[PDB]
Amino acid sequence: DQICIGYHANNSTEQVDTIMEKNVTVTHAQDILEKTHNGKLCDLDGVKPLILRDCSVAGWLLGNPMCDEFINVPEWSYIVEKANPVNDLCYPGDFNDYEELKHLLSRINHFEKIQIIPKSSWSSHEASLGVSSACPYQGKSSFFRNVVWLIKKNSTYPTIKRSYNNTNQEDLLVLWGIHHPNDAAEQTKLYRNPTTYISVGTSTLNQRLVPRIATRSKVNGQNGRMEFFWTILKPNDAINFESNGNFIAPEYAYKIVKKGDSTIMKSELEYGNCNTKCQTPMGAINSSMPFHNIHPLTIGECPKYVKSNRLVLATGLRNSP
Amino acid sequence: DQICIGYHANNSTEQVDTIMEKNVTVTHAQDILEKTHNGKLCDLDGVKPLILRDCSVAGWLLGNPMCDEFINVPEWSYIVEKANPVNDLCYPGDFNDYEELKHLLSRINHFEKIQIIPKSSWSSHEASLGVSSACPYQGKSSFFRNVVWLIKKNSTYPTIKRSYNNTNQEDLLVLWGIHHPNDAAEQTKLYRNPTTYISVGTSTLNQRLVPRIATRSKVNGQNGRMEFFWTILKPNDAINFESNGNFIAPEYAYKIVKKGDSTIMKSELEYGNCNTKCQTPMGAINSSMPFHNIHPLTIGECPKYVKSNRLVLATGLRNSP
Amino acid sequence: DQICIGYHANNSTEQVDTIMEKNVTVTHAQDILEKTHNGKLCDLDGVKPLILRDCSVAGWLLGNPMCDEFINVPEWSYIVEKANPVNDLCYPGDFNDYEELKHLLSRINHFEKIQIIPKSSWSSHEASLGVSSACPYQGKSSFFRNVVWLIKKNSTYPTIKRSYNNTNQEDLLVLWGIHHPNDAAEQTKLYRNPTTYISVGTSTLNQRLVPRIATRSKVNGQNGRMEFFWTILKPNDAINFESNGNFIAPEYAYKIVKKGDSTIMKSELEYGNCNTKCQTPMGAINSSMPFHNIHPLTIGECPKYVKSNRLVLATGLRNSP
Amino acid sequence: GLFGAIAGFIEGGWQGMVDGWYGYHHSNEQGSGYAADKESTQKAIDGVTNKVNSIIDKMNTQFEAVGREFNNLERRIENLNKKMEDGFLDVWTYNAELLVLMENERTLDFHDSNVKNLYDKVRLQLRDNAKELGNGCFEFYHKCDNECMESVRNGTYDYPQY
Amino acid sequence: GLFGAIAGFIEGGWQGMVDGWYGYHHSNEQGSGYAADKESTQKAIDGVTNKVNSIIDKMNTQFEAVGREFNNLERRIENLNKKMEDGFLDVWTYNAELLVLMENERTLDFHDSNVKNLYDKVRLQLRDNAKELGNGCFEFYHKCDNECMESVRNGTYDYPQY
Amino acid sequence: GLFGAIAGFIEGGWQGMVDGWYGYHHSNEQGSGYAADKESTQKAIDGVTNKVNSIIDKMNTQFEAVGREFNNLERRIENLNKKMEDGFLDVWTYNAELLVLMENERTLDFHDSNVKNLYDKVRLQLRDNAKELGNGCFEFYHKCDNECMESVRNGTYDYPQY
Ligand SMILES: *[C@@H]1O[C@H](CO)[C@@H](O[C@@H]2O[C@H](CO)[C@@H](O[C@H]3O[C@H](CO[C@H]4O[C@H](CO)[C@@H](O)[C@H](O)[C@@H]4O)[C@@H](O)[C@H](O[C@@H]4O[C@H](CO)[C@@H](O)[C@H](O)[C@@H]4O)[C@@H]3O)[C@H](O)[C@H]2NC(C)=O)[C@H](O)[C@H]1NC(C)=O
Ligand SMILES: *[C@@H]1O[C@H](CO)[C@@H](O[C@@H]2O[C@H](CO)[C@@H](O[C@H]3O[C@H](CO[C@H]4O[C@H](CO)[C@@H](O)[C@H](O)[C@@H]4O)[C@@H](O)[C@H](O[C@@H]4O[C@H](CO)[C@@H](O)[C@H](O)[C@@H]4O)[C@@H]3O)[C@H](O)[C@H]2NC(C)=O)[C@H](O)[C@H]1NC(C)=O
Ligand SMILES: *[C@@H]1O[C@H](CO)[C@@H](O[C@@H]2O[C@H](CO)[C@@H](O[C@H]3O[C@H](CO[C@H]4O[C@H](CO)[C@@H](O)[C@H](O)[C@@H]4O)[C@@H](O)[C@H](O[C@@H]4O[C@H](CO)[C@@H](O)[C@H](O)[C@@H]4O)[C@@H]3O)[C@H](O)[C@H]2NC(C)=O)[C@H](O)[C@H]1NC(C)=O
Ligand SMILES: *[C@H]1O[C@H](CO)[C@@H](O[C@@H]2O[C@H](CO)[C@@H](O[C@@H]3O[C@H](CO)[C@@H](O)[C@H](O)[C@@H]3O)[C@H](O)[C@H]2NC(C)=O)[C@H](O)[C@H]1NC(C)=O
Ligand SMILES: *[C@H]1O[C@H](CO)[C@@H](O[C@@H]2O[C@H](CO)[C@@H](O[C@@H]3O[C@H](CO)[C@@H](O)[C@H](O)[C@@H]3O)[C@H](O)[C@H]2NC(C)=O)[C@H](O)[C@H]1NC(C)=O
Ligand SMILES: *[C@H]1O[C@H](CO)[C@@H](O[C@@H]2O[C@H](CO)[C@@H](O[C@@H]3O[C@H](CO)[C@@H](O)[C@H](O)[C@@H]3O)[C@H](O)[C@H]2NC(C)=O)[C@H](O)[C@H]1NC(C)=O
Ligand SMILES: CC(=O)N[C@H]1[C@H]([C@H](O)[C@H](O)CO)O[C@@](O[C@@H]2[C@@H](O)[C@H](O)O[C@H](CO)[C@@H]2O)(C(=O)O)C[C@@H]1O
Ligand SMILES: CC(=O)N[C@H]1[C@H]([C@H](O)[C@H](O)CO)O[C@@](O[C@@H]2[C@@H](O)[C@H](O)O[C@H](CO)[C@@H]2O)(C(=O)O)C[C@@H]1O
Ligand SMILES: CC(=O)N[C@H]1[C@H]([C@H](O)[C@H](O)CO)O[C@@](O[C@@H]2[C@@H](O)[C@H](O)O[C@H](CO)[C@@H]2O)(C(=O)O)C[C@@H]1O
Ligand SMILES: *[C@@H]1O[C@H](CO)[C@@H](O[C@@H]2O[C@H](CO)[C@@H](O)[C@H](O)[C@H]2NC(C)=O)[C@H](O)[C@H]1NC(C)=O
Ligand SMILES: *[C@@H]1O[C@H](CO)[C@@H](O[C@@H]2O[C@H](CO)[C@@H](O)[C@H](O)[C@H]2NC(C)=O)[C@H](O)[C@H]1NC(C)=O
Ligand SMILES: *[C@@H]1O[C@H](CO)[C@@H](O[C@@H]2O[C@H](CO)[C@@H](O)[C@H](O)[C@H]2NC(C)=O)[C@H](O)[C@H]1NC(C)=O
Ligand SMILES: *[C@@H]1O[C@H](CO)[C@@H](O)[C@H](O)[C@H]1NC(C)=O
Ligand SMILES: *[C@@H]1O[C@H](CO)[C@@H](O)[C@H](O)[C@H]1NC(C)=O
Ligand SMILES: *[C@@H]1O[C@H](CO)[C@@H](O)[C@H](O)[C@H]1NC(C)=O
Ligand SMILES: *[C@@H]1O[C@H](CO)[C@@H](O)[C@H](O)[C@H]1NC(C)=O
Ligand SMILES: *[C@@H]1O[C@H](CO)[C@@H](O)[C@H](O)[C@H]1NC(C)=O
Ligand SMILES: *[C@@H]1O[C@H](CO)[C@@H](O)[C@H](O)[C@H]1NC(C)=O
Repeated sequence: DQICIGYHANNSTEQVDTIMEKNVTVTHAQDILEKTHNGKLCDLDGVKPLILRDCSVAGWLLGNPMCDEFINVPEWSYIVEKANPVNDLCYPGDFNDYEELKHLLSRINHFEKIQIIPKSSWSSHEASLGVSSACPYQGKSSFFRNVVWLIKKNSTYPTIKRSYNNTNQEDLLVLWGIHHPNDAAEQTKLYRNPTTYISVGTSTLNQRLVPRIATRSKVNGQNGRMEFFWTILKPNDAINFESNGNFIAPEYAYKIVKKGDSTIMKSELEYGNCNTKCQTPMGAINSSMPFHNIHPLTIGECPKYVKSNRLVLATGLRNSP
Repeated sequence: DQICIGYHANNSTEQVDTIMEKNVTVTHAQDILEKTHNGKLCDLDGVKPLILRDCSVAGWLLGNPMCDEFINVPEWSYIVEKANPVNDLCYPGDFNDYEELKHLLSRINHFEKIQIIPKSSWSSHEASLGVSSACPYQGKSSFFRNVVWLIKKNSTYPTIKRSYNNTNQEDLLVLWGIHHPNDAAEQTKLYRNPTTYISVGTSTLNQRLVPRIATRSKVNGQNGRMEFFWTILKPNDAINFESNGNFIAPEYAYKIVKKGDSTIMKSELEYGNCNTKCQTPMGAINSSMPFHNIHPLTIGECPKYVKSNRLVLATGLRNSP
Repeated sequence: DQICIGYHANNSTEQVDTIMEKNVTVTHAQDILEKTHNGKLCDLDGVKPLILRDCSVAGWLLGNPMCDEFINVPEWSYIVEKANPVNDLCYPGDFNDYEELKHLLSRINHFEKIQIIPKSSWSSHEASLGVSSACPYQGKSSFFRNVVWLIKKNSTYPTIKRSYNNTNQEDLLVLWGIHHPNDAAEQTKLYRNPTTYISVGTSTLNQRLVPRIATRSKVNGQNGRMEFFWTILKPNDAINFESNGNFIAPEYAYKIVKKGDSTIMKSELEYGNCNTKCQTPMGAINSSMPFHNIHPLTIGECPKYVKSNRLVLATGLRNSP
Repeated sequence: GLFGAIAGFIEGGWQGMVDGWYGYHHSNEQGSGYAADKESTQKAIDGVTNKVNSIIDKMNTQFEAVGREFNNLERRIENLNKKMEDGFLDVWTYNAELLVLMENERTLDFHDSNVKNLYDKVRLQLRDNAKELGNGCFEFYHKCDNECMESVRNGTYDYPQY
Repeated sequence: GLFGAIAGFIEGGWQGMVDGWYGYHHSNEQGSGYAADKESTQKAIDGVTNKVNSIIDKMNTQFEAVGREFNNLERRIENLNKKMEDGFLDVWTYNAELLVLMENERTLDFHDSNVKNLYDKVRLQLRDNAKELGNGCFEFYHKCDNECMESVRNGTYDYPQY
Repeated sequence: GLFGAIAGFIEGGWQGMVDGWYGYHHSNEQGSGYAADKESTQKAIDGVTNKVNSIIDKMNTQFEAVGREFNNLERRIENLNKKMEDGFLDVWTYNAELLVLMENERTLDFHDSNVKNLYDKVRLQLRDNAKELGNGCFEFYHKCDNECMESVRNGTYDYPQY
């Protein structure tokens, strides 16, 4: 008669690594790394993202006529922009402090567009001939829908002095711009005045822009350039515009109604028609694992990202052959 | 008869955590995390800090008349500035490269103010009417005490050409500024000359400032703006000022006599009347522990900061019930 | 009769540290930290570095006449520049976005210099009197060899309108500059035109420079200043220069033929005449150890840098006295 | 393993013990079979469960990357940003992989320890009333029926009785 | 614990042994009492003291935050700065907490090991001149007076004499 | 050490055993000498070799500094860059030194464990056919010639034969 002490074995083939030995077969183990995703862009917690498609943040905000889809976008969870969107600035130029603006959007979930300077209000200047073939719409020459490219009326561009006061409760994003003409002749041909300026002032801001003449290469068939600027006009503050030519004036401006967590995601993917609680640029995640290896940039309640191919913890013991 | 092997127990209730078990009672333990502070701002190693109180680094350096307390400050250990000091730039405007200057002060423990361009020396210009109601002192209109707001004399602002040479052994911090008038009429009303400039040159520096007219909102009851600039004038170098209007001229400038470790601390607290060897924005620290969890930004010989609520090491053994 | 169980001992004096005990003598151990270097700058993998010696990246690229050694440098592995090279900008001034350019060079192994605007081509302006005693060559006044300091011819500086088109397959680095004169008289004395400008345009670029008059301290015996600018002209794009004075024009420009891994190393050392697979600013490394403590900035296939004085692993067991 | 039991003097585990990690096998005239030791098994389940949750929760607070964009003349800070984001990922990847390696080794040893301790517990009861065979088994000098076997598993094996 | 002694086959510690961490309890016709084993106690004090100082000194060089300010259009680098400062704090917090967890477990096991080793040291002296009771005690076959007891604590217990 | 063998009940190592880390020493009427145990020695070589390679390869991906320059009014970001580069160096220095400390302690204990396990393997064969001297040696009750000794090293020592 005898009694023996012993331990469990089973048909398990699961393996774990240790410092001294690799591929040790154990009776039980626990994977802790999420390796799969669904491969789609999805609603985050019910709230659908802003999918800019072929448009960029600039084309959207300035109102590129190819981006009418996004003329009044509802509240978003995150934003998806391609690496090289084709519909950026249709009329060539620059967007001043573009990155600092984009960064500001990671704190924003919803804009509401409102009119601050009506297009009809320009009685001393021509407001309806400010278009170009570089920004086409339905076969015809058009322009960024949110700003007004003003030119002379009856061969006269008298000084503009307009002032908007933010009576709204919410911070206001205002956009304007300046046009750089090609040569000394085009300046007179559009604005008449040979030397021009644009002065912009708020409580903080103190700006004075001057157009710069230079021989440029054609971009989208245009030698002229547009340089766009921006500010956040606080509540109860007023913006002041004075200019005598080359002024791209505000028509519409966006109210910042909702702030909070958001992000601009870089992805070529399109809407998955789908829901998730954790999203990556490559697809969504649904798992209870503490780690994943899909992609570092995520949004939502996610596991922690690591560059591992494999993380498996032993729970049971060394299994017998 | 028998002999037994055994181990110590005592009345200890101290507990430690391990990977497999929490709240294990042990016979002896050692706390290594400092959790307390005295809640005061204190002298660091005998040397008292500069407590700016309601003033800011700008109000101090430019010499805001509300900041006479700090007109000749002795050597400091660290500096304490509030989050939103009320006495900043009394006359509205900007301070150019303000942050880069503040950063320069973390390397500085003592300034000595000296006069480089005496106020009486302005014989062709009016130097004693450069004041504003935005910078009051004892009921009357005053101005930043270290710079001279020059205006025309007998309806004439002739070109200024003044030059200071740093014959001191020590690097010199020089401050000056430009005034932006409200409109074309105020320019003539103060300086007469319609188009003005300020040119500043050293061995390195090559500057030319032009005033910018724009319609501004009132800030502290003033529409005009002041934009302040600075440089470090090296030993044996000379600064050169040429201008024909809008010039805010240096009166006093600070010698950098002592360099070394320092910091600008953000705190609403006031002087504790007290001494310590390690200071935080929330209070001082006196302990021999290797760690603390008070606040990350410290100055002096401190323990290392961690976000832990608890770090306790077992020294003794598992205690018996 | 007996049998005994036991373990190895030997004459080893090698020691390892543990958490509970230091300087434990073991029978065998393995050092894993490389502590030595050869103290020389060497060819990396056959490919010799660019050793600028007393010249700087600016003196080299602009073509300071003291830097003729580097007039047509072959492909390099890395670049070595001193902390304070004496032959920088011989004529005093600035190099605009100098650091961003240097950073661009860490991606570059080889330039090929080509002529874009021949010196003889300036028939309306004097191109052979643009020299200064601050940039001497063989006892005579000279100038940066890659740019042309243009002055008036027969008391006339008519407007310049020149345009280069990059027909090369490779991105082109173009350098130009502007001259700031001393006073109103020197402007006329060199260029005649009192108010001048330089306008530069590409597909992206839209620049307009104006010279700035100011009273400067002498640097290398000159009060005037030169401010140098740059751009990368893409394939099939064209650069456009228009100016009426103060123009420092391109003569030569560098083609970017080879891209890849490189670095600007800071070192006072000179060429070791030597080869290695891993280089530091203090010397080269040849070892199979996983770690070293020579210097953090390395180039090539190197061990990992740590600040340790000693890393030794036990392999054998506790050795007996 | 460190404790010499698992794959040591006990050469292999038992496919036939399904109700626990450690236990006993008996054989006598009435028959034979396996019986799990519940106390040591449950201690093991608690240790390992706490360990896993400890590992999960320590990696709870950990670096998170954010999207940040830079223009063509902000190449230096763009690169700084990249090296920073990457640096932290490598640090946390290292922490995670090493922790798993180290704690896996400890988990296997823990099981070995529990088996040895159970073996010693029985050895110290039986003392010289049984032959220590050297393979995990004890052969009795007296007949040991199922009641007798149960008392060995109890902790109750009345040594002076035999 | 891993070594099976503390809260194992030795069920509990002794309130009555105040002069050491490990030791002996004897009882015979002359009386009874506790006596600390100084050698193993002192080895334990040295190991643990070195450990604490090792832990302190390894965390000696560690990240330090500095105040840096940024204006309203330097939001990106301000945020970079914040993520960097925070990232390192989380790394060092993790390092500190994990080290304490891991080394605490090792410290408790170390004590268990020292107790088992002391028990085996005595077992290997007494050999078959005493009954191994199974609870940390050895009952002698011969009368063992205080001189006899002292020799067991000595390392001197003359086995062939009894 | 934790396992009580090395510098424990086996007081010292053997200058005279050159062909292995662990083994046997025998003496009888025919003579005496040392013989390495190849199996436990080779297990030890494999464990330690894997460990070293594991340590090397885990520190394979690790932070690398790059040269970046800043002008006189970029002092803040220059400093940020410096604190970032330095911060990571300190983190990796800490990781490396701690790993070596921790694994060195484990390596020494591993050797102690292998020696104890070898000693127990022999003890469990000999059982009551030899006296356990208490110092690593077993004195036989019967004459044990070289063939007999070899069978103890074999695992073959036929207990019922003696
Ligand atoms: C853009 O437009 C907006 C709105 O159209 C402008 O905001 C308004 O600015 C004016 C000043 O230009 C203010 O007028 C009066 O404000 C205070 C109100 O004081 C208290 O009473 C109200 C009523 O309950 C309360 O809501 C306030 O919170 C406050 O407690 C008047 O007292 C003030 O008149 C004063 O009288 C005092 C004693 O009689 C004197 O000492 C003072 O010197 C002063 O004369 C004045 O008439 C509006 O209040 C203000 N609107 C709001 C909602 O705040 C905004 O200024 C404009 N921006 C720009 C840049 O122009
Ligand atoms: C701001 O003001 C300060 C002080 O008022 C100016 O510094 C001074 O600048 C002048 C030049 O403008 C220098 O004048 C003389 O300097 C050297 C001195 O040479 C040696 O001898 C002295 C005496 O012991 C010693 O301390 C020096 O360290 C040095 O070793 C004279 O030699 C020089 O004259 C030269 O003679 C040579 C041979 O005879 C010639 O080859 C040279 O070409 C030259 O003519 C000259 O007269 C002052 O030395 C200098 N002060 C100090 C303390 O250094 C400063 O220039 C000014 N800044 C600006 C921007 O204007
Ligand atoms: C700097 O100089 C360079 C070279 O000197 C300039 O590049 C050249 O720019 C001109 C336009 O100004 C182009 O001219 C023709 O280009 C296309 C070629 O089209 C295809 O065929 C060629 C031949 O195999 C092929 O290699 C191309 O890849 C392409 O597939 C012509 O078709 C075009 O004419 C068109 O005809 C169409 C139908 O007949 C019309 O619809 C179009 O509207 C258009 O009239 C034109 O004649 C050169 O091709 C181009 N060189 C190269 C190598 O690409 C460069 O523009 C200049 N820069 C600046 C800023 O000025
Ligand atoms: C562990 O196991 C031992 C041995 O199996 C247990 O002892 C046995 O316990 C059983 C059940 O309680 C006893 O049965 C009783 O018998 C009496 C009269 O003989 C009867 O009046 C009761 O109704 C009951 O049937 C049995 O006597 C006893 N046998 C022996 C050999 O001791 C023990 O109780 C267990 N202990 C623990 C801590 O689990
Ligand atoms: C550890 O303890 C043992 C037993 O207690 C020690 O042996 C005893 O040592 C004492 C003190 O040295 C001896 O006393 C001596 O007796 C002789 C004559 O009997 C006398 O001439 C001396 O003046 C002294 O009083 C005693 O003989 C001895 N007893 C026995 C039973 O051995 C031993 O010395 C200790 N060893 C160590 C390493 O601590
Ligand atoms: C380990 O060692 C034991 C004892 O040394 C080995 O047993 C011995 O093995 C030898 C060599 O195989 C045997 O020798 C043979 O003898 C027979 C007749 O006596 C002869 O016909 C063969 O040609 C050979 O010479 C020997 O009998 C035997 N001795 C004893 C006492 O058992 C054993 O084989 C070894 N086992 C292992 C697993 O290494
Ligand atoms: C508001 C206005 O002047 N619109 C014009 C526009 C601008 O004058 C010009 O873009 C300012 O730089 O120019 C348009 O015509 C272009 C010509 O100016 C150019 O010489 O050639 C172009 C063809 O590639 C084009 O025809 C334009 O943008 O289409 C006409 C527009 O009404
Ligand atoms: C040196 C000088 O001119 N000082 C004036 C000052 C300036 O002219 C003005 O601030 C430049 O922008 O203006 C003072 O008067 C102010 C008026 O100019 C303004 O229209 O209304 C103000 C009331 O909110 C104020 O009266 C000033 O700053 O107080 C008078 C000062 O002597
Ligand atoms: C192209 C040209 O004008 N070259 C001149 C040069 C420049 O006029 C000047 O550097 C522009 O700022 O000046 C040279 O002469 C210098 C004098 O202008 C100066 O007053 O004193 C200098 C002595 O320290 C020097 O003589 C020059 O750079 O050498 C003459 C050169 O041909
Ligand atoms: C441990 O097992 C893994 C998984 O099977 C092995 O990884 C494979 O290695 C083979 C070569 O032996 C390669 O061809 C495969 O690409 C690997 N497969 C996978 C799924 O990764 C690994 O080699 C083993 N490691 C050791 C040390 O034995
Ligand atoms: C270990 O003990 C700590 C300290 O007592 C426990 O922390 C408390 O937990 C209770 C709930 O059990 C909470 O209501 C208290 O807020 C906690 N008190 C403190 C001072 O932190 C902890 O729960 C215990 N942990 C485990 C795993 O048993
Ligand atoms: C372990 O040994 C090292 C190396 O010998 C010791 O380091 C020396 O310490 C002495 C003082 O004891 C100093 O004077 C030397 O500068 C050190 N030499 C070297 C080469 O580093 C160390 O002190 C010993 N540590 C302990 C804890 O005993
Ligand atoms: C392993 O055994 C389990 C019994 O629990 C059974 O369900 C499963 O099918 C088996 N798998 C294999 C591959 O044998
Ligand atoms: C997530 O995956 C789980 C499987 O773990 C599954 O039950 C479920 O379908 C998924 N949940 C959601 C909300 O998509
Ligand atoms: C614990 O015991 C110590 C004796 O060393 C005594 O000083 C202390 O008062 C006791 N504390 C409690 C709470 O019993
Ligand atoms: C610091 O605290 C200690 C207690 O640990 C105390 O003795 C002393 O009062 C304090 N020292 C100083 C200098 O404040
Ligand atoms: C140590 O012993 C080895 C034998 O392997 C010998 O080669 C060496 O010379 C010895 N060194 C010393 C210092 O005794
Ligand atoms: C590198 O050092 C090794 C010694 O480890 C030596 O054999 C050799 O000379 C060196 N190799 C080269 C390529 O310099």
